[PDB]
Amino acid sequence: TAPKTFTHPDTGIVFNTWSASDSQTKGGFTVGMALPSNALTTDATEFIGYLECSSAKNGANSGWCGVSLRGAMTNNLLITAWPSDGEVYTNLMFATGYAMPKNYAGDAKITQIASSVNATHFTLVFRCQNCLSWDQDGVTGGISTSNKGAQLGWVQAFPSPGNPTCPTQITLSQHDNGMGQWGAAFDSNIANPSYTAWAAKATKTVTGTCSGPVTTSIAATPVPTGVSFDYIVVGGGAGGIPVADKLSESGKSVLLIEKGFASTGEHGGTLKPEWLNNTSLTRFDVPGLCNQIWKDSDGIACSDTDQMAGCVLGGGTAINAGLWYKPYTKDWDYLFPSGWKGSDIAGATSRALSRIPGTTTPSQDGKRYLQQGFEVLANGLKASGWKEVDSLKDSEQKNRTFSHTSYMYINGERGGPLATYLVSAKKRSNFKLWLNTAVKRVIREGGHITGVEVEAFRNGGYSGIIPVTNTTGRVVLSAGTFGSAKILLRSGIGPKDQLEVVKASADGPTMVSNSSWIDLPVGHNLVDHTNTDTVIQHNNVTFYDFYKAWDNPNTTDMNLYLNGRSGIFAQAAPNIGPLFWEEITGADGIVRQLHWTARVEGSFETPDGYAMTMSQYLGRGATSRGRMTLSPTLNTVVSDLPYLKDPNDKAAVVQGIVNLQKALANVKGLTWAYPSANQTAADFVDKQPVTYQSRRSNHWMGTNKMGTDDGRSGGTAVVDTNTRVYGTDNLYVVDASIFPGVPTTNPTAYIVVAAEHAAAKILAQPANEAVPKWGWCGGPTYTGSQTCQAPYKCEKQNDWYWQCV
Ligand SMILES: Cc1cc2nc3c(=O)[nH]c(=O)nc-3n(C[C@H](O)[C@H](O)[C@H](O)COP(=O)(O)OP(=O)(O)OC[C@H]3O[C@@H](n4cnc5c(N)ncnc54)[C@H](O)[C@@H]3O)c2cc1C
Ligand code: HEM
Ligand SMILES: *[C@@H]1O[C@H](CO)[C@@H](O)[C@H](O)[C@H]1NC(C)=O
Ligand SMILES: *[C@@H]1O[C@H](CO)[C@@H](O)[C@H](O)[C@H]1NC(C)=O
Ligand SMILES: *[C@@H]1O[C@H](CO)[C@@H](O)[C@H](O)[C@H]1NC(C)=O
Ligand SMILES: *[C@@H]1O[C@H](CO)[C@@H](O)[C@H](O)[C@H]1NC(C)=O
Ligand SMILES: *[C@@H]1O[C@H](CO)[C@@H](O)[C@H](O)[C@H]1NC(C)=O
Ligand SMILES: *[C@@H]1O[C@H](CO)[C@@H](O)[C@H](O)[C@H]1NC(C)=O
Ligand SMILES: *[C@@H]1O[C@H](CO)[C@@H](O)[C@H](O)[C@H]1NC(C)=O
Ligand SMILES: *[C@H]1O[C@H](CO)[C@@H](O)[C@H](O)[C@@H]1O
Ligand SMILES: *[C@H]1O[C@H](CO)[C@@H](O)[C@H](O)[C@@H]1O
Ligand SMILES: [Mg+2]
Ligand SMILES: [Mg+2]
Ligand SMILES: [Mg+2]
Ligand SMILES: [Pt+2]
Ligand SMILES: [Pt+2]
Ligand SMILES: [Pt+2]
Ligand SMILES: [Pt+2]
Ligand SMILES: [Pt+2]
Ligand SMILES: [Pt+2]
Ligand SMILES: [Pt+2]
Ligand SMILES: [Pt+2]
Ligand SMILES: [Pt+2]
Ligand SMILES: [Pt+2]
Ligand SMILES: [Pt+2]
Ligand SMILES: [Pt+2]
Repeated sequence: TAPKTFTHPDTGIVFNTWSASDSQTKGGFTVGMALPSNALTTDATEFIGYLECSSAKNGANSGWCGVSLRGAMTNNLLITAWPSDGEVYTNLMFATGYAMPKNYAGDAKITQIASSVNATHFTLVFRCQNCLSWDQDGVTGGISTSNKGAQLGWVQAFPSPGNPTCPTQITLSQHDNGMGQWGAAFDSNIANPSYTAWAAKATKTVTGTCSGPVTTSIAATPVPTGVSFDYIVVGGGAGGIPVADKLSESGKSVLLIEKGFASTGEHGGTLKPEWLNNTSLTRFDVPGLCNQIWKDSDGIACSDTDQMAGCVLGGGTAINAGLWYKPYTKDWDYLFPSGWKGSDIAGATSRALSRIPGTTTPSQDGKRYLQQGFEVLANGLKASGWKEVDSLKDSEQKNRTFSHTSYMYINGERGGPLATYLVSAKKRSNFKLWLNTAVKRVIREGGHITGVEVEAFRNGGYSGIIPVTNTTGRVVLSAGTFGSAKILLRSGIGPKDQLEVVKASADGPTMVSNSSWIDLPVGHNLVDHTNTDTVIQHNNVTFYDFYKAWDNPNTTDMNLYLNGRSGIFAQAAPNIGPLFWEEITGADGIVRQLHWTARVEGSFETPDGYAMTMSQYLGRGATSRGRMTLSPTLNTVVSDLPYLKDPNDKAAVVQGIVNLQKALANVKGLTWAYPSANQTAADFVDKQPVTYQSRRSNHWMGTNKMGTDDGRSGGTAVVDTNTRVYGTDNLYVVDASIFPGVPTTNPTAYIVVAAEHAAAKILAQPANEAVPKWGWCGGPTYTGSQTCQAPYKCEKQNDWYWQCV
């Protein structure tokens, strides 16, 4: 009621002010008025206002202020204020009821003088012309300044307005932070001779912009207090899912964090073509729909990499063709160290094949479809003396061999880890699943990981830090070849220059200190199958589209799938003809594996129908390696290609094609589109560019290589034979990134088998125990526990020695 006098320090203007108490609102609220010289006698039509308002939390630019001029919200002119960008915006509103007020169409105008914004308050000094009398529709109101005083209402809110930069279009909910009104009465200072000079300082103006609605926000859930896990696995995928289940059989608490959203039907996925609406099936569930990922991939695939990777539950297993194979045991013999050889891995290979047996006849009616294309090549090959084997039992015949396509499917829908391992895991109470949640890095005190930092990627997901239960807790990185290498780098584990790139980013202030960095060759030894395409034609080739089966599917086949789980839709797009294999000895005395897959599709210039493309995959035995690195904002890039470096790698690719022509030489009516018949094989291979767009197989591997040679000693291995990161207590990597090289076939089978094997070694490892005072807690050769008994701290003594002190 009684006015406080307040002189503005900046502009020099004297206000009458009225404030609210600390109970009425928090952060505080103050109004002020400045009137003309004659104002205490005759009614003034204008005034100079002052607003000091509050931002409590949401606290940078947020909240809004209001004033009602005869004080009730209704049938009076409202003035509404709020910060955005660091400026202050206002709007003149008029409310009839106690719903959201409209814009005031009338002669009232606000022009600014001075403004302030900071973490506590936002200030405004403005000038209101023609604001003391109003009309809207049929409503007359006003206040007489000679009374002497006025009724004033006020409000304050916690959230900032929607469309906060476009005043005409703003969106509000009811005022949170407080409300009330005064009996405010005037005195000496509200009428000043200096007034008309004060109102010429109204020159200032603010720039609004409309631009439409906003998609940016991502509201998140903060991480539960007093919760921890025995194992935390990062990412659902070929490695992630199977390892999380097998850990969860132990009874220990397991959490699985995944950046993606729900993928298949069973797990709550919604993405479908318009003709799957009336079922629970989803585009990831139908095999014949699997190639649409090359047409519309948005939000399905990772934005932080220059390559194709699924960010969805099941990762690669959700977007791939589903090809499944009993692993060739020689691949383990050649690639892996001891404990991972063919004989050690035999146990876990049967366990994986029991949960996911795979099938050569995905259709549940019992036989195959559009096999005429398959037939041409199949018979043409045994004519040159090749041998049909079943790729699901004697896996040992990879030389001059073909087989029927073999999938991971179960009941004619996409099979694999999502349909088996992740179901039997969800049934358990210890198991928990978090989606739409990105892991930024692991948190660690020295070589011991305490917990992991998460950031909500999409809405459902979580922000903040989850701990592992202490001293025993373990983290497993399953986030894929590029994803896992990235997490390590951001965790201060990797080559120096890459860590510097991280330190120089927006991650840097919060990043681990470099006193604790671990030098490992993360990102080195990048490797991929080397893919090369050839094209043939025959009149026997039956083409099926599959791309417009999205929109306008064949009705006999749609009804055949939906009703019976049969028809062409139960096998992979595109229709995948025979798989065949050849091993080749080079002049360097290495045997390089070839893996051919044939699908009935057109390639570079050869139109679809009559056409079969034959993709050669250069596998195990290839010597060439690349490297992965980080962009300045921490995108993963392939800066060194692993394709056709060694001249003997290229020799084998060329050989393969020659041998294939000789073996298809006697077949009726067989064209060769590529290489065209005027062209030699070597000439063709050489015209193919060696570039990841031309030659990549999407089988990326090896960026944290497993080996017995510690990286910190100038060896090549990031993780040891138990899949644990050198220099660490609790930190493991289970996924394609540990493979020292590519296997014969498509890697998903090899990865799940490998996840089975690792979860057994991990579990077999003795519990971790804190190091006593004076004990050895670290340095470049140290393999033991990295954490001290409390209060004691790990401290560095030499350049080579850390002890608990
Ligand atoms: C286009 C394509 C086609 C393929 N076709 C075949 C095929 O026909 N046959 C075959 O056998 N294999 C195929 N694969 C290859 C095979 O799927 C991959 O090698 C396999 O998926 C590797 O599994 P992974 O667990 O190592 O990584 P992924 O399977 O990619 O799983 C990684 C998971 O971790 C999650 N993640 C990543 N970053 C984070 C983060 N920081 N925080 C939390 N979670 C994160 C990802 O979202 C993803 O879900 C294909 C792959 C692709 C990309
Ligand atoms: C959509 C946003 C808004 C909603 C839902 C809203 C709703 C309300 C409701 C329901 C009441 C009191 C209930 C009652 O009297 O029974 C109220 C009171 C009030 N409102 Fe509004 N309001 C909104 C925006 C504003 C604006 C823009 C102003 C003025 C700047 C404002 C100023 C007031 C004041 C001063 C009071 C207390 C005095 C009174 O009862 O009139 N509100 N608000
Ligand atoms: C923010 O501004 C308000 C008034 O405009 C002032 O009271 C407060 O001290 C300022 N905050 C800081 C941190 O200076
Ligand atoms: C399928 O569902 C989507 C989801 O809203 C809808 O947009 C589409 O029209 C539906 N198609 C039908 C019912 O044929
Ligand atoms: C082409 O198809 C016909 C029947 O459709 C078959 O008799 C013939 O053997 C096929 N050609 C080859 C090369 O298999
Ligand atoms: C693969 O088969 C070819 C042809 O029979 C033969 O020349 C080659 O030595 C074989 N390689 C191996 C490793 O058996
Ligand atoms: C660690 O960082 C500081 C600057 O942040 C730098 O001066 C120091 O040399 C770094 N340590 C090493 C070993 O380079
Ligand atoms: C749809 O597929 C069936 C085979 O199941 C075929 O007989 C029919 O002709 C196809 N329809 C069209 C329009 O091609
Ligand atoms: C587990 O945590 C507490 C507090 O964080 C610590 O004092 C205790 O020593 C830790 N466990 C062991 C075995 O030291
Ligand atoms: C985290 O918080 C969100 C709200 O933004 C919830 O919708 C979600 O269920 C999760 O618990
Ligand atoms: C973290 O805060 C939660 C609030 O949900 C409590 O339940 C818990 O005891 C801890 O203080
Ligand atoms: Mg309130
Ligand atoms: Mg494939
Ligand atoms: Mg770049
Ligand atoms: Pt006076
Ligand atoms: Pt505007
Ligand atoms: Pt929980
Ligand atoms: Pt869609
Ligand atoms: Pt060998
Ligand atoms: Pt469930
Ligand atoms: Pt913590
Ligand atoms: Pt149906
Ligand atoms: Pt080379
Ligand atoms: Pt591609
Ligand atoms: Pt074991
Ligand atoms: Pt070290």
